[PDB]
Amino acid sequence: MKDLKGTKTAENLKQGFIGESMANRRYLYFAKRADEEGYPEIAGLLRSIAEGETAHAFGHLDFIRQGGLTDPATDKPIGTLEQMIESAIAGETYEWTQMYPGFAKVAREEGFPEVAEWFETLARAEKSHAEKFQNVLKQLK
Amino acid sequence: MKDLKGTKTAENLKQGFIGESMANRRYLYFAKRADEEGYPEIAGLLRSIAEGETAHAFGHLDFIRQGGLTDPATDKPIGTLEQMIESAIAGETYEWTQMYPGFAKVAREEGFPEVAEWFETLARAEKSHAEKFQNVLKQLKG
Ligand SMILES: [Cl-]
Ligand SMILES: [Cl-]
Ligand SMILES: [Fe+3]
Ligand SMILES: [Fe+3]
Ligand SMILES: [Fe+3]
Ligand SMILES: [Fe+3]
Ligand SMILES: [O-]
Ligand SMILES: [O-]
Repeated sequence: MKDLKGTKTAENLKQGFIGESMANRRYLYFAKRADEEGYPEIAGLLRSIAEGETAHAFGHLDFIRQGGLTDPATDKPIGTLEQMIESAIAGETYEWTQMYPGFAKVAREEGFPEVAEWFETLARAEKSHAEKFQNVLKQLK
Repeated sequence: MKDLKGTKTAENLKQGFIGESMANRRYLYFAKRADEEGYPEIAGLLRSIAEGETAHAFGHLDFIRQGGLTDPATDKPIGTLEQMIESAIAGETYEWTQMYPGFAKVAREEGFPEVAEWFETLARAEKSHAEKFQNVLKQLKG
C-alpha cells in the first residue's frame, strides 16, 4: 500500500495496536472473574468482545506492515516470517537483558520481594523464549 | 505489597502488562504467517509462547489489583466485577467518542482513505461494545 512513514497515521496505528492488545488481555481476565462468580452469559460476551479486539489488533498490524512501518513493540520490520522471528528475538532480548532485571532490582529496593521474585521468574522465562526463537531463525535460514 | 500506589514498581507493573499484551498479539499474528507457509512446528511454538505471555500479563494484573492499583488502560479500579465492567465502559466510550473518530479524521486528511474507513469501522464497533458492556452493568445491578 501507500508508504505511511512519517505520518501521524503511523503513530495512531501504533497506539491503536497497543490499546487493542491491552483490551483483549483485560477482557479475558475480567471473563475469568465472571466465570468464577457464575455469570456465564457475561463471561461469554466478554470472550466474544475480546475476539473483536483481536480482529482490531491484527488489522492494525496489517496496515502497519502493508504501509512499510515497523513492529510497535520493537521498531523492527515484520514483512517476512524471518523478519517476524527477528522481531520476536529482539523484544525477548530487551525483556531479559534490561527490562525485567531492572524491574526486579527496583522492587527489591522498594521493599517488595514477592514482586521481585515474579519479575526474576519472568526474566528467566523471556531468556528461554529468546533462545527458542533463535533456534527457529537458524532453522529458517 | 497491598499498597503499591505511587511507587516505581506500580509503573513497572503497568509497563510490563502493556508489553506482555502486545507480545501475545504479535506472536499469534506471526503464527498465522508460519501457518500459511507450512511451518507447523514454528507456528506451534509461537502459539505456546503466546500462552506464556498470557500468564505473564495476567500475573501483572494480579499484582496490580492486589496492590490497590488501577487498570493500565483506563486508570479506573478493577477490584470487583462491577468495577471491571465500569472500566471496560469507560475505555470503550473514550475509543468511540474521541480516539477512533480523531484517528479517522487524521487519516482522511493525510490521504489514507482505506485506513480512515478502518478507523471509522472501529469507532462504530467500540460504540457497540460500550453498549454491550452497559447492558452487562445493568444486569449486574439487577
Ligand atoms: Cl450471566
Ligand atoms: Cl515447522
Ligand atoms: Fe477494538
Ligand atoms: Fe516475552
Ligand atoms: Fe512474557
Ligand atoms: Fe474496545
Ligand atoms: O478496542
Ligand atoms: O514477554
